Amino acid sequence: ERFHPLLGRRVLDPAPGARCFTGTVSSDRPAYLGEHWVYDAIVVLGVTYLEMALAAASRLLPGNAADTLIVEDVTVWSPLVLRAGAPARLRLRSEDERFEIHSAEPERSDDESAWTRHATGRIARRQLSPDATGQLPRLDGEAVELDAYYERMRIYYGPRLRNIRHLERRGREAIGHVCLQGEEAQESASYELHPALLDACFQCVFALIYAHESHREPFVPLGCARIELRARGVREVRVHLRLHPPRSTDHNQTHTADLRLFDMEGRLVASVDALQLKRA
Ligand SMILES: [Mg+2]
Repeated sequence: ERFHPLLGRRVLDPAPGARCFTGTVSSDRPAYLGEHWVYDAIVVLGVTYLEMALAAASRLLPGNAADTLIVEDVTVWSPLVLRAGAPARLRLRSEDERFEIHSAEPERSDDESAWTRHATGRIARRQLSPDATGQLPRLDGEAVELDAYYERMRIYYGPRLRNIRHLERRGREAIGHVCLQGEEAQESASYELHPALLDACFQCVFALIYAHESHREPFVPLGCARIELRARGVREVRVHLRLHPPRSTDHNQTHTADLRLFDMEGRLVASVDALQLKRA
């Protein structure tokens, strides 16, 4: 059995054909779980659930080390609110490649009713495609002022989650350069795709949006059509993103974006199709 900071370990499931993982987390461990806030409450980032699903795809589905890991048709349901230092049990159950993720207070977790649903979707695994993928395009865009973005966003994100080092935009497209630091970079090979690194890619989308719209009632990921992970344990990527055309030119309740992550050398690391954003 392969250790994972969020999934935990396999445990018996009550359903005959289901496979289950449970682990304990807290705002202190993984530490990035204590560094995203909404209205003075510690709120677990939705990228947490995407990493758990990829980690389950790796461990539930046999294959080659270089296989592509896939999560599809993902919906994020309730937020997970942590109280500082108080442990939460996290659970991923899967049957016939469908998964669901729940959390519970550890002392109450014997009752299925104590478990709150956070994410659902499908997992899969495919051999690495030999097809040419494409490269990071030369956008020759306008630099986005990241110091202004970070000052705006400091109410939601602490120091471990300020990992965008450069961002340039042209229309609704942008290229970001994101890099883990400190402990997160140290631990990046424990993850399929470190949540702090994928959050940084998503914040590149936010930074594009917040160059035009208000950052109050901020956009929150609600799901995505597909994520494909082609290399595991990465620490630094350049990300190409594209926002779909918005309903409004002034202020939107929703946005949709596609993203491609490339390693520093230029190979495609991950794809995200139709990330759905909605204002909280
Ligand atoms: Mg989130």
